[PDB]
Amino acid sequence: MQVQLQESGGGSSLRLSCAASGYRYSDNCVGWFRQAPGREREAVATYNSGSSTWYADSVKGRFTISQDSAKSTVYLQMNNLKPEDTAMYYCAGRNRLGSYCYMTGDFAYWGQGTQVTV
Amino acid sequence: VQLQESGGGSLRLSCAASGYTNSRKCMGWFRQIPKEREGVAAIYGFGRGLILYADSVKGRFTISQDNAKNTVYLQMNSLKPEDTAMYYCAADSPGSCLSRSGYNYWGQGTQVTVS
Amino acid sequence: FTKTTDMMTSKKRWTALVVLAVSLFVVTMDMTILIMALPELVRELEPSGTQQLWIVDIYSLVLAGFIIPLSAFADKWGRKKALLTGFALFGLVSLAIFFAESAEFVIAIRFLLGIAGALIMPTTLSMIRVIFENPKERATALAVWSIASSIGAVFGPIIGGALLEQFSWHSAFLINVPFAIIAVVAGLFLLPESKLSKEKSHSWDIPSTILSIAGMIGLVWSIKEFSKEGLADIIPWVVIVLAITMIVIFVKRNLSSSDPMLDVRLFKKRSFSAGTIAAFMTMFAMASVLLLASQWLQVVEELSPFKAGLYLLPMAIGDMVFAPIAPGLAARFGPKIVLPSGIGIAAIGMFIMYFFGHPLSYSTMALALILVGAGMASLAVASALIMLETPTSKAGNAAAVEESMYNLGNVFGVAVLGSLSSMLYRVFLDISSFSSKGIVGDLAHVAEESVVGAVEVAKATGIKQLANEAVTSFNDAFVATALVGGIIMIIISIVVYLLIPKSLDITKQK
Repeated sequence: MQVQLQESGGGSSLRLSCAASGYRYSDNCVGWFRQAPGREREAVATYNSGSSTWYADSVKGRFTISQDSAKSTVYLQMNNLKPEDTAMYYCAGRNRLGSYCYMTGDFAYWGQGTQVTV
Repeated sequence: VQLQESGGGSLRLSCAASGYTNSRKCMGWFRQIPKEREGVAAIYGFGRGLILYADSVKGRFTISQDNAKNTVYLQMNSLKPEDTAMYYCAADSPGSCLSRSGYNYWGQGTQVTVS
Repeated sequence: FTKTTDMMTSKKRWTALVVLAVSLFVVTMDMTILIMALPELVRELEPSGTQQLWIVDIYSLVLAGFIIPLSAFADKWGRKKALLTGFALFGLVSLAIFFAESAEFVIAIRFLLGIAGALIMPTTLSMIRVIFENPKERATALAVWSIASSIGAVFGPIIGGALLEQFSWHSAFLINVPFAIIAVVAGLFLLPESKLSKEKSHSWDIPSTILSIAGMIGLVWSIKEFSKEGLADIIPWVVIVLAITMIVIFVKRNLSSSDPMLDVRLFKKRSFSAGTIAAFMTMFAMASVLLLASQWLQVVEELSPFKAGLYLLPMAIGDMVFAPIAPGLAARFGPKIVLPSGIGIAAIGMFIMYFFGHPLSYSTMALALILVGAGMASLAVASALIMLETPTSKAGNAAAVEESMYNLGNVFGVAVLGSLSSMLYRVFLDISSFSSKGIVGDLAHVAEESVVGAVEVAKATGIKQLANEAVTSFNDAFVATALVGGIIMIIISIVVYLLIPKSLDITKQK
């Protein structure tokens, strides 16, 4: 099934939430991106291979990422905000290989879009 | 539907479960103080069997299975009088051993305590 | 009827070929039928550890060992009689399994079955040359032989699964009895006789036979032990070195001695060497790809072994379509272009597995397996080239060289590329990163043992990242070994292109 990503929490420290969809072992397999106004899309706080969290150089200490298997979702909490952010803050899903999800490479699914204001 | 067993109080107990196949399923032990059936050990039905232990009982417990009566033989040392619990034995679970989750079967357990 | 007929056979000899061809196909399925029947037997008897491995190793060891002397025995005993004796022994050993004293009995049965089969594949190839004496006709005769010897590896899993789902385990050989018997019922009625005369045949050589058998068995078993235990033990090291020096002794004995068992003089002709080199690296491809793709279909798509084997039909159909058109292309374009073209197309089809399909899906796998089947079909041209310039007795000898190089290629490809795939999977999985958060110690070994083991240990332990990570690592490793095989295949294709002389052509032998 084509996976559908929905985002919320965005608006006026803040917690963004992204809901998951059809997925087996739906954990450690959804990341966060942002489309800055000035710049293009960027990688903020995704999951690497093994067990690693790839925070961006700008928001390495400010941001945090959490996940709960029950009611499969991902949460991104931003504290001590800066003259950047804003952006769109897309949710992202990894490229499925068969029924399993992980794959070294780029993300295929991108959620809705914008409304993070700071 | 199936059978169960019990054991003595120190030394260690031994369960049993008539019937069953456990060719993939999860089959293990649970315990509880007067709250949850936390769990201690389990076996998943793979080649020669995959054994999973709890964090608080690792190394102190030994669990094995016999392919002649589907027995749940067990042994242990360090019988500290703090895990005196309503011990139980269960099987036929799709996965995620050592967790109170989907189970198609549950036994009567055993009455064991240490003073 | 009669086992001595001159003039070969009339225009109906084609039917004879068919009688051989399909029969050989059945003969090349048994091993596969055994493998997927291995667990079932284990339930009914005692695998006893190393006994279960001996069960699957003995047939390959004996087939690779008793393949040279039995060719000489067939040549000096009557090629038709040798083929019929082999078929009858094969049928009798296939009926002997009905008595299930599951024990050393299984080992003895498999040993006898391997000995019987050692007289089948080498003898059939020589008999094809004996019956057909026309280059244009022999090419299209050998194309059908090529299809069979190998459509067998792909079709083995399907028939094995269909047989094991119904009936019982002991039918695994029971299907082979009525099919083989018909063989002899025709094998005596439409076959000629060769029976190389005593004029150029001297007394048998004990040292040649013993040295050749021991060297070949030692080489094969050393390769297998290398694959299973790694290049750290000393016993496989000494075994491989002794086998190599004994093979050298055998070659030096056969080079200069009169009426040698295996006359090593065809290798002087470039036409023989081109085909001999081509067959090895033609078998390399399937020896790696078939097993690796079977595992990939097992894990990624979550299919049963029967359906997993069924999904691999495109590889077989590609060969089945390309092989009949191969001799016609070779006759008009020459071998110098056609034979390397098959290896190159196989290389392209194994490159498209990496370059285009890093997150592999089944569509890419099928559209790659077709091209791999093309290089599979190139074996017909290669086989033809081998028997292009070779007299009758020398051709009976050379069938043994073809079959031995074929089996050695299968063993070498399986061992080397499976070891490379396992090493790449282990290095990409990086199980040491899953210690503090779960899998530690014994379970870790399972995660490193195979992708299925890692997936099921992830399912049991309750930690789900391991499953996705293991599947990704296995996919990456499979694709990487595909690329490495493609590089080797192109490198071999250049050599085969440079070897074949310009004036050579599969037609107009002289």
